[PDB]
Amino acid sequence: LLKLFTTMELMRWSTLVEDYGMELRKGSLESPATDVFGSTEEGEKRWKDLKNRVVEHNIRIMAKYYTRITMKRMAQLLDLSVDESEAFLSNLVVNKTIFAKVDRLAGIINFQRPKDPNNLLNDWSQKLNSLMSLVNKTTHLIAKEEMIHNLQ
Amino acid sequence: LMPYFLLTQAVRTGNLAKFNQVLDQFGEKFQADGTYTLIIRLRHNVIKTGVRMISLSYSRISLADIAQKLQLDSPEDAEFIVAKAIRDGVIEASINHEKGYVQSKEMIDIYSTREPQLAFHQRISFCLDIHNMSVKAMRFP
Amino acid sequence: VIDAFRLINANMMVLGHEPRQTTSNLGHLNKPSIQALIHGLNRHYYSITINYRKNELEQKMLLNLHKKSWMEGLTLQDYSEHCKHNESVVKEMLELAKNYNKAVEEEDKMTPEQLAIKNVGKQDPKRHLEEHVDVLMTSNIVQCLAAMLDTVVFK
Amino acid sequence: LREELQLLQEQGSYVGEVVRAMDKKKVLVKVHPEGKFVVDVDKNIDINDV
Amino acid sequence: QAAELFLDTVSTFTSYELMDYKTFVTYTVYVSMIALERPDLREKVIKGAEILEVLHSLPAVRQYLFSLYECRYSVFFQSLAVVEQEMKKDWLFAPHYRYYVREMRIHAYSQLLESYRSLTLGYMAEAFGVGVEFIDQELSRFIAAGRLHCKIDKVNEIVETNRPDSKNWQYQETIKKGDLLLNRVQKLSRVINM
Amino acid sequence: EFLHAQEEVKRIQSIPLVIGQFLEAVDQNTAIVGSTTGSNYYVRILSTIDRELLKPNASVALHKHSNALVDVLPPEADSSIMMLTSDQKPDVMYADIGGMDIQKQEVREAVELPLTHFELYKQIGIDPPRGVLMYGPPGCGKTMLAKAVAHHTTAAFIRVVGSEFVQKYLGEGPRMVRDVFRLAKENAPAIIFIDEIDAIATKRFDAQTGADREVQRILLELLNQMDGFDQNVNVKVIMATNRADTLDPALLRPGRLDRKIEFPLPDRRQKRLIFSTIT
Amino acid sequence: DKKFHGILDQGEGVLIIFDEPPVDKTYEAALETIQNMSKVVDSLYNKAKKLT
Amino acid sequence: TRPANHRQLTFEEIAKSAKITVNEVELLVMKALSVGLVKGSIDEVDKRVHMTWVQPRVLDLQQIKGMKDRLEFWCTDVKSMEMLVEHQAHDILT
Amino acid sequence: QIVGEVLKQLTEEKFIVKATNGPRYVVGCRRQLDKSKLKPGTRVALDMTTLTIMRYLPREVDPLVYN
Amino acid sequence: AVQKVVVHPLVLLSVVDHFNRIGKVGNQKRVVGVLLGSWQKKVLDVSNSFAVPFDEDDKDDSVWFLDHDYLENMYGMFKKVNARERIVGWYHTGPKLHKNDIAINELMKRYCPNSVLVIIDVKPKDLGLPTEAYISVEEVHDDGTPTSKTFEHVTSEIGAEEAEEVGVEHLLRDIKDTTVGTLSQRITNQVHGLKGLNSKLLDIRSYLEKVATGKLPINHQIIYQLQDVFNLLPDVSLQEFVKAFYLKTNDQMVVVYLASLIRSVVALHNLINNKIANRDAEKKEG
Ligand SMILES: Nc1ncnc2c1ncn2[C@@H]1O[C@H](COP(=O)(O)OP(=O)(O)O)[C@@H](O)[C@H]1O
Repeated sequence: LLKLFTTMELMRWSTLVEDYGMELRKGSLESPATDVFGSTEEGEKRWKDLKNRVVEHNIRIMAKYYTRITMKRMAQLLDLSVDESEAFLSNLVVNKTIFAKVDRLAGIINFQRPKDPNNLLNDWSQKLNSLMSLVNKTTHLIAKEEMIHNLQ
Repeated sequence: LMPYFLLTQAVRTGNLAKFNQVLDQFGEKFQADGTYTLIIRLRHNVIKTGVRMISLSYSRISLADIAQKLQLDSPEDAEFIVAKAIRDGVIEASINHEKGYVQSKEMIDIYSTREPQLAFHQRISFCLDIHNMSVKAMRFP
Repeated sequence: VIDAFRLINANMMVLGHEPRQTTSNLGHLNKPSIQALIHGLNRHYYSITINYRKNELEQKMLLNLHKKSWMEGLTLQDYSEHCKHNESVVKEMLELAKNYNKAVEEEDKMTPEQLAIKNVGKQDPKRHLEEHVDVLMTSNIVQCLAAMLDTVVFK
Repeated sequence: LREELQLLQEQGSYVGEVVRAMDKKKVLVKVHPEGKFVVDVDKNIDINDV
Repeated sequence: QAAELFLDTVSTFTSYELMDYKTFVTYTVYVSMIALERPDLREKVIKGAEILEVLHSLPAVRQYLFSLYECRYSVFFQSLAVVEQEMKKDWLFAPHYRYYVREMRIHAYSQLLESYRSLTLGYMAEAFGVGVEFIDQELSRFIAAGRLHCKIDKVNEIVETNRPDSKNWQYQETIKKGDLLLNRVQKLSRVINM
Repeated sequence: EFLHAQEEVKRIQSIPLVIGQFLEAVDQNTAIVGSTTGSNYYVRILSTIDRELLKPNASVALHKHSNALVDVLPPEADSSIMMLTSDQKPDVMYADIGGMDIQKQEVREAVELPLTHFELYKQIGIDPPRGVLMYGPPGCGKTMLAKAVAHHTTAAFIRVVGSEFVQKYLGEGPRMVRDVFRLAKENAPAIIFIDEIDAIATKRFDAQTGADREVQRILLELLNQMDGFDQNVNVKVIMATNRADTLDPALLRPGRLDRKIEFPLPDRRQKRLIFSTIT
Repeated sequence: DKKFHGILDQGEGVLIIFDEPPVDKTYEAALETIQNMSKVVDSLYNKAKKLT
Repeated sequence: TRPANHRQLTFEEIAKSAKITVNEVELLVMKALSVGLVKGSIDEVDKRVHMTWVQPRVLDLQQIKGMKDRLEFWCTDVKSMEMLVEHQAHDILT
Repeated sequence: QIVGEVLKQLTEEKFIVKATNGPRYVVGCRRQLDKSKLKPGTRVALDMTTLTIMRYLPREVDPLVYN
Repeated sequence: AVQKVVVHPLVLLSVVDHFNRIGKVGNQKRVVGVLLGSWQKKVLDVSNSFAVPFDEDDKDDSVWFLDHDYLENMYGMFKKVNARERIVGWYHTGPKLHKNDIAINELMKRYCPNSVLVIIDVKPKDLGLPTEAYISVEEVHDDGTPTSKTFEHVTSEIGAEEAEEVGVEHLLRDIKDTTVGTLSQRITNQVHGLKGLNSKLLDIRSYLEKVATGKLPINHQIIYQLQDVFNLLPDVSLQEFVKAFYLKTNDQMVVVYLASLIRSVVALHNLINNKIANRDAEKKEG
């Protein structure tokens, strides 16, 4: 849980099946684990469910980190080929979980909404006002520390 | 203006003999007006005008095609004409001695939205001269 | 309103009344209210003149320090509400377009002042004057100049 | 106009329906909130102007 | 203006004035075809029940009207030539070289190459009739005329359109009107001070 | 300096306003207004606001302590609620009604004026009807004709509700009649629909009991407004009553309201038709 | 029918889909203002008062 | 050291800075975003990393000359542009 | 605070609040409150002197007979 | 513990007058009293002031006296006449703060738990600062630093007291510190904004220079933590202007078409009307 919950780590299930997959073979009791994944038919169905689940998890964590990632690298990270990776990307976008736009002939993706110039200059002005407030606070701080330091 | 209309049509088309005939017919008034030297200058710059219009029309037009269109019948003469147009700067048609490539346009840049306001903000200058004329022309008695 | 007066005894009225003394100063801007006039006060003796101790070291301190806007003139605000504000400005000045239209076809040949007095419309030429268009222009150019000044500062 | 606003702060004027114009510059009037308010006459209008 | 005041299907007589109600409808169809291309024209004229009835009465008229509406140029051009021939047999032939077929196909070509960027000449020719050279010369002539916002890559025989964005095209319209009104205000400055 | 002074004197406050309805602009720089608590007094009109929104009998805004003309509130329906623009909304279209006709031909006659035909009222020389009273019981709905028709030909529809109107706002009753009449005049496709007249609004056989004089004055102002309409536009007015006997002759007389329609009981054949239509 | 926002690039055999910004209606509104505030006034007024 | 002066943190620049391989760049920049070192956009077509820092630390006060120089550069630019706009505005301010 | 009802919201800044006993005023709204909390036709409290919205209150009716 | 304080334009002049009236015989330059007010929503405000004569000696800054009975009676009277008013802090003039402030805070905090200090510059009007606020924090100077006093400045902004606008307008009635004359007033706004920016940033540059020289103790532990982000924030990239080449330039050009042209056209209309009137008068006078 500590590994797979947070901090957006690369959930390569091929690595996980041995790094944290010991519950399948032998653990403390491994009985719920054998019920879930150690089964044959429903077990393999739940194995595939882990596989895709981690695929969407990797896609989601990549969404908040990488703006444009090349198709080969994304497919390698998803442990699938180009067509399978684009199919799962489509499966996410039709669910509206991610804001993704892809050039299929170029095979290049983008996750950032086109910034309208109105709010672009608005955040620019907010940055300006943050800088102005920082100037005010720094001025007061340095002037007062100057007073305390020339109290000699 | 009827012969002037035919002159405009000849300028657009690129033909020579028809407007030469009409000049030989009714060019005496042009001489009286004093534009007959300019008249012949247009007669031989009809190809330049047609080249400008066809360059505005086309993106990558063949030099052979433009020569055929404007009755040049010569690839080298077509190349020279497009060279002369680009050095005159009337059009943006360039030369690639491979086949006659010409660049296309681009989306709007920093100054492409500002050149109208830059060339038009004399509106307030007109307003101020109008107000000063009023100040001069508001005598009470 | 800070109006100060004095109560008088019965003798001031039986002597030469209006206890206002012989000078031309308390007659300056001396407009007692109707209720003050109908009451004895502000009518018994006089109305006192008011003055404010606008001494320096005090008034300069107030004007310099209290009404304080000192680094607040650097605001940029290019389009925080200004895209829709410009939409609204265009709609208002389209209403002005209709108004100035209406005026130019009114434009009667009978000394148009005669038409205008009886057909006031409070249009762009008459009441929605060039001052409002100047306000719009000043807003636009102020945002423009702030943005451009900070753009050239951005080095 | 600002002084007019300050006068309107005291309601400005009061609407009165004139009835009886007495000789001593006096008109009874009727005011909708209350009614008759016997009062003097203005300077711009004579007793007969009522 | 003719369309805006002429769609009104309130005839003073059942069949009079303009020689028929059918002739009235043919005038309406011609005027609308000159008027626009294909916006909610479906909800403006196509929705017209009397319109659909009279197109049932006139199959060929219904034929070219539906051909334009469906944007099927293969039948559209033949039907449009038939329309021009019919207008020839009509005294209302004032647009003899401007707005019989050239304006309608200007609208049609705008409609076609818009939502397109680089449609090949050879394939747009067979999707729009035959004679690749005929379509090429028509495109060249109309681009010279001014409409059909596009350019022709002759060395590769491609139709590279240049559709301005909403901002770009409207910007262009504003600068054109600014030119016209600067001309106007200069004329008015001439009017003053004389 | 003078530009500074001009742009400085243009402050006019005007944030904390109050509402007291205007009577009329007698002249420029003079006026007469009636506050919400009455107290009709003559005021001074500033030049900032004028005829552009200074319509005769519309509710306006006044300064908190100065009662001076500052602004005129454009909306009129929500001043006292009493329903609003039931237009642009198909609730029950027309033929979907189960009551078939009852008559409904006099009601299509009443919609002729909303259905343009004001031009055809002239030329032909006819005088189209203006007031349509329906003195029927709740049978036929008596409002399925006004919820419809208003949508059959797109036109504004107002519930008015007579029972609500008779209340403490009897002094503001005239003003709200003016406001709703103005809302109707604003939209020539509009029909006023008044409900529950019989039992409360101006019964003529039981003597005036207290606030009954207020109701009679309100009805008098309604008559004044319907007479000032005087076929100026194509809006229409229809009252719906269970019994017209107690109604005042002033509305009942021809020249103000003419068409009396009775909407009877389900009419067993028509009742079966209604059952089929609803089911 | 403007139900989609793209351009069919047949030469590349694709369709470039573009997100159209519609907040640019200020442009068209301003053009309408220019038209109906200048045409209706200048020509009429200064053709009526040709002599001044 | 570079206030967005060099805002193109390409793969080769990252290799010069960290002597790290290409596949480890992804994990390194991920952990950088997680901790708070760089919060900018991470591309891979050009491998450009945008530069925003929100976790300041010791800046080697012996090397405060660099930030002093950048601050005085900003001062000179601001004052120069103020004087330039004053030159353009004498027609109102004089 | 005096008790009134939201006769009309008018706009985001100015609102029409009618006292239960006559006068209605064009007032501002409480800073902490929002229009979603104010709403039309809901009981509110105006400032006694400055005449601005201070708090909005729920209302109740009671038949109080044979309950 | 308070998030921030907001100073009213209601106590500053009162403090200045108290300084003036009690400095007639007390030339210690040290005016010490209490500022009363209210703290409600992490925003502290001052509504009343009081001054007490106060004498200092430079010997360890422990020589002083006050009238605590009279001050407490004042506070009781003020609370009786207005219950919401409470002592929000204590104020001392002489921005060069001495060492008795800790003792004064320790003694007066029985009236206010989050005891704060307020400095009023009666004579100085440096740029626009009327007063400064000070919060007492002695909970360890820093993670790896020795013990210190460390009185920090809680952020202060001049508030907007009600009903004082009438009085201040009547008082000044000469400068009109409002947006009147919009264009020129905003020009002045830009002017003194640039003045303040240049002065403050020059002060920051001087502080950096003096830290580099090392003549003064270096409070780097907050200085770089607050200024590194300021410096590195990417407001220098111009490719966002490339993306927004029509940032507002469309609005600039529509304003050129529709404000300058509209002014020119209305001025032209006025001029041609005046010309017609003058020509008709000249022709028909006789
Ligand atoms: N198709 C229909 N035909 C007739 N009446 C209907 C139909 N559909 C609904 N109604 C009923 O008509 C009723 C209108 O009654 P109401 O307006 O109270 O009567 P009145 O107008 O006399 O006061 C509604 O309550 C509704 O249930």
